[PDB]
Amino acid sequence: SRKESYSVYVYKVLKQVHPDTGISSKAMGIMNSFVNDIFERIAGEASRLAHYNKRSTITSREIQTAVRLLLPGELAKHAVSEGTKAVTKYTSSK
Amino acid sequence: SRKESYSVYVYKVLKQVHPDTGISSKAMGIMNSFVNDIFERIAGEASRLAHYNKRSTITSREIQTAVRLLLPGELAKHAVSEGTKAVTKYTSSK
Amino acid sequence: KARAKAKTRSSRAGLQFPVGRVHRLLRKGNYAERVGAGAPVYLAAVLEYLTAEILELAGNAARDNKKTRIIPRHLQLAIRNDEELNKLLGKVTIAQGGVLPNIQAVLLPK
Amino acid sequence: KVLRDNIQGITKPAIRRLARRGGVKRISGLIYEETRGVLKVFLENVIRDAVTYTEHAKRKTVTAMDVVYALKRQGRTLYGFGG
Amino acid sequence: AEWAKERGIHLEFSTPYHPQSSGKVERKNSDIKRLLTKLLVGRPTKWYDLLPVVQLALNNTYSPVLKYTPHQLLFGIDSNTPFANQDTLDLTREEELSL
DNA sequence: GCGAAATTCCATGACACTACCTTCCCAGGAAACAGGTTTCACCAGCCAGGCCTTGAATGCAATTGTCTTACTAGGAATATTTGGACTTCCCCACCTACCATTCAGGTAACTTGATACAAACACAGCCC
DNA sequence: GGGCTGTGTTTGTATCAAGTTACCTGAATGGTAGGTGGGGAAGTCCAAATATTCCTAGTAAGACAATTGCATTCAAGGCCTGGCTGGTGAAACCTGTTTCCTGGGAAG
DNA sequence: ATTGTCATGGAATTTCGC
DNA sequence: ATTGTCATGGAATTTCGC
Ligand SMILES: [Mg+2]
Repeated sequence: SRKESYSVYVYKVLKQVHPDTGISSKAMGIMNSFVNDIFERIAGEASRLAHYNKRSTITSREIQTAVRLLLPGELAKHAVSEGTKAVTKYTSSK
Repeated sequence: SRKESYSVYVYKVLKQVHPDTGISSKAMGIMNSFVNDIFERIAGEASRLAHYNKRSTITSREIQTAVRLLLPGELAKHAVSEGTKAVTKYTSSK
Repeated sequence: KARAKAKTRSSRAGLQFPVGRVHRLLRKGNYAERVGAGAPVYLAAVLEYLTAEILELAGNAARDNKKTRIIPRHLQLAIRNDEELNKLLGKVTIAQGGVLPNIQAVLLPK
Repeated sequence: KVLRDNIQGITKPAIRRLARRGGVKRISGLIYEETRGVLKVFLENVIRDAVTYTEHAKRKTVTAMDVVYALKRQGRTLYGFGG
Repeated sequence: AEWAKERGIHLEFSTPYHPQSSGKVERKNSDIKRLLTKLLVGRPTKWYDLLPVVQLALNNTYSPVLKYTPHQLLFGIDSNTPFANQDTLDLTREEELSL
């Protein structure tokens, strides 16, 4: 049937910073399974952040704390500020 | 307010195999926090067993597999058979 | 009007750890949406076997050092004396315990 | 509040006494500048993970379950204080 | 209130659950959200850029039933704005204060 | 005709899918905590002397590393044969959602009870 | 032969916990109705495991050569131990303040 | 190829008594 | 110990031309 994936959304990032670059099949699955794992670390730490503060709600604040825990040092400085651009751009729209 | 605990249910096990034995306050909290941790290992592996087999249901089969993973060797032989007694006794009742 | 005698589900299975309290910690912990009626029974038994097996071993070390009550040193020492109990808690620090008595038998005096 | 020279608070016998609990007979004099380094690495990976919990609930006090939640994150569980 | 007693501010509060009591501010908030609405058509709402515009675009809108600028009724003469009156430049400022 | 009583009139407002969210208040108490004083005892810092462990220099012995050859088995390609995971369709029992009822537990209090710690004198085990 | 530190045995009280309960509410149970989820039985197709040979590559082995590893001796440095001094850490005391701490409440 | 409304209390109105 | 409001387009109104 249908296997959902993140394979298509890699070519929309691979062709942003290296537009003359292909990527193999068996290397797609790593960047596929990199996403699904780094998804449920951030979600599965934001999930356990909901119980620790007695709320049933995953806000966009709780994903920010569950990225300042998993990412160390200098990735935790960029991937926070690479999200709050994509939210402030999002909320000024619609 | 109310802090739920497993402290009372230790005296109902401490006075089963050592009926002439007390237990201190700061040693209760270890056997308190032993329970809450060994709770969410078994639940939090039975939880992730629900997604791996695409069911929304925690059965009493899934707790049995999430005890044969966390407990090693000879504890995994007893704590399985110390549960299926307490289920077969339970289901023949009611 | 009145109703029947409320028989607790911990007494209907022969356990000591509750099943009423475990069954609301499988529906307020977001583990899944449906929780079977037999699952907090089966889980309160496995919480009850492993609570004995430490305190069985924690009773002996209290007795072997002439103590009435079990202080955490005994819980420190009941764990890591048993092999298979240690492999469960291999990553786990127990507070206020110290370690087992151990010398590598090379540091013995000459 | 600022109080410096307190990585030097881990004194010379109190690293030797920790060495004796590990089962160590003879030590060098250059572990003392190694232990204080490996210790402050371990507290810059717990307090950095503890404060992000306490800031998240907008608390000003890093409470007892916070540190246990930080040690839950690294895979070194601490019993006895809750959590 | 403890800051307000320093300045000589007489605080005045409306009757509760009665937004009609605060008169003009509920009107100009229907002006600010009809100026910033009109500027921001067809773009992302970056309205923090357009706030120095609003207290210069609304403050030089003629009251169409009073026929004056907010600038003239506050100060007395226009600043260097587009389409500013020269009809007051035929007068003396030392005497048009009491005009 | 006035008053009392029985009646018709009409101006109006609220119903439209609703909860959160923010900031300040209140509050009681308590949480300890951050702040600070106080004192005594102890643990850390100091320095040197003796000895033991480490490092180095070494000679040598076998261990190990390389070369070469006969070869065994691994892999691949094949056909096929066989063993099953998941998609499929349907029904029932089981979990849930609910209220009322009641029981049990947690807090809390007053008492009791029991053990561990601190101290002192002596004993035993191991080492110089 | 002697000595030192660890160890043990006995007592008293303070503290900690064990005890029993009072209530009161929270939660835990009982009885039910409903739907849904899952469990079960099936089938075509699917993926892996096998029986085969064939060839080839590297595995296995026998020989040899030289370095390394080991064991000893040498030389001294570094560290352990202890006799000493004192500066701080901790325990006991007091509190005001600050923060929380859910919880309730008002208002836009 | 669609559209307010209608319960509700002063208050005005009518009945009507003799 | 407080209270609507005011921009805005038909539409009515006034000016006024000669
Ligand atoms: Mg407002």
